[PDB]
Amino acid sequence: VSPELFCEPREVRRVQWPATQQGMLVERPCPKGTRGIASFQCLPALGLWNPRGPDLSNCTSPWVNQVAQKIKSGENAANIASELARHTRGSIYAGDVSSSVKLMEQLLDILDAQLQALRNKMHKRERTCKDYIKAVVETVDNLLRPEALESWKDMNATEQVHTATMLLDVLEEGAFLLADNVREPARFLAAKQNVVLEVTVLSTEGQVQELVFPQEYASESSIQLSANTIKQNSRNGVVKVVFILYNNLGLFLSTENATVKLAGEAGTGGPGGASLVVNSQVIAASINKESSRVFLMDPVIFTVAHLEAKNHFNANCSFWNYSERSMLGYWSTQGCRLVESNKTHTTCACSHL
Amino acid sequence: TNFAVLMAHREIYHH
Ligand SMILES: *[C@@H]1O[C@H](CO)[C@@H](O[C@@H]2O[C@H](CO)[C@@H](O)[C@H](O)[C@H]2NC(C)=O)[C@H](O)[C@H]1NC(C)=O
Ligand SMILES: *[C@@H]1O[C@H](CO)[C@@H](O)[C@H](O)[C@H]1NC(C)=O
Ligand SMILES: *[C@@H]1O[C@H](CO)[C@@H](O)[C@H](O)[C@H]1NC(C)=O
Ligand SMILES: *[C@@H]1O[C@H](CO)[C@@H](O)[C@H](O)[C@H]1NC(C)=O
Ligand SMILES: *[C@@H]1O[C@H](CO)[C@@H](O)[C@H](O)[C@H]1NC(C)=O
Repeated sequence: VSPELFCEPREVRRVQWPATQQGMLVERPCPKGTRGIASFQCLPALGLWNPRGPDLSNCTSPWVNQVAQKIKSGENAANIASELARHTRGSIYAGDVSSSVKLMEQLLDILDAQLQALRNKMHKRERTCKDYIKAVVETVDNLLRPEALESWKDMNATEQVHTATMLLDVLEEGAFLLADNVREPARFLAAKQNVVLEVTVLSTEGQVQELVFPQEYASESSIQLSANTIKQNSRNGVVKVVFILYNNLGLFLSTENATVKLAGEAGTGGPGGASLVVNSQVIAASINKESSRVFLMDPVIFTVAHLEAKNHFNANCSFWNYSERSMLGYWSTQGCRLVESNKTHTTCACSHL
Repeated sequence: TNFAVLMAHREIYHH
């Protein structure tokens, strides 16, 4: 009878894991300082531990429940969001990352409720929205700082995608809530180390100028909408536009099933390495409403610096196509076209939002 | 809508 393979007992992520049969998933308590259940997959056939490490996505710090309790006691959403921003400044575990994003979603719904109750009210609504937005922009900045990225990697691939997608979704939704509570003309720009957000509400009457984002920022990415596009999308004489860019988020938006077109062989830079990667920041433009899927006669144009030029090729202009229901997605090239590309930069034109 | 540029890692090296 040929041998069975087993993983060795190992301490990984400060959890002691038992000797385990190949193929088995094992559960153990989350590490000291957190609550929840951790798991670790012993790979089938190999009898080696999953090289990505244990799944700590269920492991949370005490502050997560504290914030959840503030929500129950009916505290103001903007104020709670501010506490969340503070908590994410420090050490955070994988479970804290996804909980933070879920908490921002919950807070957005609470905020929207408070806003409908104020349907001096107008300036109050605006102040409250801006307070919320500043808090979530800070929270996102905290979650994407380089020292927080290892915590994201303590979630499995699917949880990383789900969390990143929820993050993209909640920030955009929050931005459009702000757009509903400012008076034209308005421009609100918030620039941080790992995220920049702009909300602008403009009249389409008379002279309209193209929009270029960001401003006040030495950017690795920029995006623009033509004056005609703005005119063509007028609603009651106004347009509401949301722009966002993110640093490091692309790490988590998996290229599995990406619909890219390769003109050559894709390899890797190491054993078990990736052959297709997001090689730019993620940069977003939306008009009037989230997920409009509107066709643009004048395409949106964006230019990005490559994160690493060396040993990469075959730039493909893409957008994140995701389901609001499942919060999962994939990169699609549909309706996007490469305008120019060299070793260090690519310019793209996409015919839709 | 959220946009980015994907790239492949090289496989083949000559000369
Ligand atoms: C994805 O990459 C492929 C391969 O580079 C691109 O196809 C090339 O595009 C250039 C410029 O339009 C053409 O001159 C070549 O003839 C194409 N090569 C091949 C083999 O098709 C494609 O444009 C990229 N797609 C996107 C959306 O960026
Ligand atoms: C951890 O698991 C418990 C039990 O399923 C669940 O109630 C809790 O929400 C989980 N925590 C996180 C952060 O997913
Ligand atoms: C990813 O993590 C979640 C949470 O632990 C788990 O429910 C799910 O089954 C995992 N998926 C995979 C593909 O391992
Ligand atoms: C990618 O495509 C295959 C084939 O349809 C599918 O089985 C798999 O679940 C997809 N991967 C993801 C991340 O959904
Ligand atoms: C690569 O493209 C960028 C972006 O348009 C351009 O500014 C730069 O000059 C190019 N790099 C070269 C040709 O040295």
